[PDB]
Amino acid sequence: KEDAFSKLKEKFMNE
Amino acid sequence: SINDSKILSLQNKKNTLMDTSGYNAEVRVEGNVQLNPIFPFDFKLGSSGDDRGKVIVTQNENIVYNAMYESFSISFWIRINKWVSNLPGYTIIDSVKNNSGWSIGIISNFLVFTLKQNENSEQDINFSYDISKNAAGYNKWFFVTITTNMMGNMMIYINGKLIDTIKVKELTGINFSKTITFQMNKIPNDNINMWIRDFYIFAKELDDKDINILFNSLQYTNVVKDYWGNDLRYDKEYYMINVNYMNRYMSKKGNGIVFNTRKNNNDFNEGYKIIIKRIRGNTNDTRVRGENVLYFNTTIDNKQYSLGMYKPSRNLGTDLVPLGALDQPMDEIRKYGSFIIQPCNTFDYYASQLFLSSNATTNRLGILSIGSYSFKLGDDYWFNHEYLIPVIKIEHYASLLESTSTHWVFVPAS
Repeated sequence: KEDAFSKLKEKFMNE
Repeated sequence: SINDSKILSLQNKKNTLMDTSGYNAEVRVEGNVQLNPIFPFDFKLGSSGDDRGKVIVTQNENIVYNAMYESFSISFWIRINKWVSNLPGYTIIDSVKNNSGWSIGIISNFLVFTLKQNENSEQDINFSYDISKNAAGYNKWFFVTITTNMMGNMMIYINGKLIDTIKVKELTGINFSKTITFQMNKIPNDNINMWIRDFYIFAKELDDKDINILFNSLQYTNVVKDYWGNDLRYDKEYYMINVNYMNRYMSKKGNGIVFNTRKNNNDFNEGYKIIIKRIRGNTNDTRVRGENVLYFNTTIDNKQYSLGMYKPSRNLGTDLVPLGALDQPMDEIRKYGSFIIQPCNTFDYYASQLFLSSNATTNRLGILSIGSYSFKLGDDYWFNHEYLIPVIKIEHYASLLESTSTHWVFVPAS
């Protein structure tokens, strides 16, 4: 679940 | 129980309208009366033609009044279409004989209950719907409950909520008519339909506690409802609208879904439509229920897209991900476009809340809200533009649980 949030931030948010 | 005081129970049973209270009132049906073969098993009346429809309910014997003191309560589910704010006068449920009894009617945005003692003595009470919140007409199912005490107050409830209370002063008693006529009759000073189901009469005054129990017991609250109060269905075109933005329709620019201001409130028929698709659920009968995992399809320019997350040209804020229209396969829909639905009904509207699903499971990662954000979509290049978009707040969203910006309704296209 915590990995799910970081995965979404990695994919759908700018760096 | 409150059913001990129930003296009439008009219900469609085996494709036949009849009294199920035990008192066996005669129920005669004439003209164009259509019975629904599925829940809520309603009956439909019209207002045009000589063959418009007429249900005569003759209460059998005096038995029915044998447990009555000075109190009675009437309750029923009802839907009217198209209930415009400038509607002419209509008597819809009449139970008056020799200028004595009671009568329910509709005029403008008012539903009026009139209680007649005689030629010279009558008191009425009403519910007037909010015109600003129902610009396209009050065309949704609502539960009426009317309670009357001759030595007390005359009260009216809508969807379990008390609307008005008037003290019975002018009236001393009421000699009731044994006949109740359901028929849409124009009052002496475009066509409308009326649906009714579960018309009950009780031989006592129901309190708020009993009215709310009755209200909820006659519903399947787990079944999500459309904007008019009908059962929400999979594989059917709806207009997806946010409660806070009723004058906005759904459009598209690039990957993003964007909300534009609608032309008028004649109807909701404008913009792109969605189709709800099932992934998980305990039942499989086409109806959408709470805790179902689902996704949304939308047809745009002869191509179907699915609603799913996408990376915006620049960040919109902490823990925010925009919801766009994407042409992608099922594996991607399960990962980034699946939602867990949850019914969310209030007095004003039948709505729902949608939570972001983790791999098409019942585990929640966020909630679907709406908001305006400045970024680039489609052929935008030089400047950022404010776009009203559907947006998912992930991880931290307890404050948005209570916000009406997460309440989504579905208006059937038909």
